[PDB]
Amino acid sequence: YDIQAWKKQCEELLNLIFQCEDSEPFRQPVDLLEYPDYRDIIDTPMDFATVRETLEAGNYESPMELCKDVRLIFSNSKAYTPSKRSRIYSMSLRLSAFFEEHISSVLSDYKSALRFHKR
Ligand SMILES: CCN(CC)c1cc(C)nc2ncnn12
Repeated sequence: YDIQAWKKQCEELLNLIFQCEDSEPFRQPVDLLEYPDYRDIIDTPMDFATVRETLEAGNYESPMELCKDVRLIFSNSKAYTPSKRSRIYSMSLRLSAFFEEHISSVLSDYKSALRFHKR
């Protein structure tokens, strides 16, 4: 019932994601000169370095907020892809499956800890 445990669990998951070759296109903000129209399509850019820095700054209050930002990385990739068969979009689908598989227990444990605190 540790209410704070999610933070280190998210740091460890981000470390695994950074080790994944599939995270390469998502480690830093999208290159705006390589894709000059990016901001015409994407309203809120997001990347894993921004997520890690927000976490390390103490600017996430819960793992749900971190999860919303990570999911935004994947929805931005889906929105920008010209095809569902593209290389970068295909990498995002595998990385999303990996992330969802590992974040599920982090969210469940945090929500359970909060419920115990208010029992
Ligand atoms: C600029 C956005 N990026 C990288 C996240 C791209 C680029 C290309 C070429 N294909 C893509 N398919 C999905 N996202 N995507």
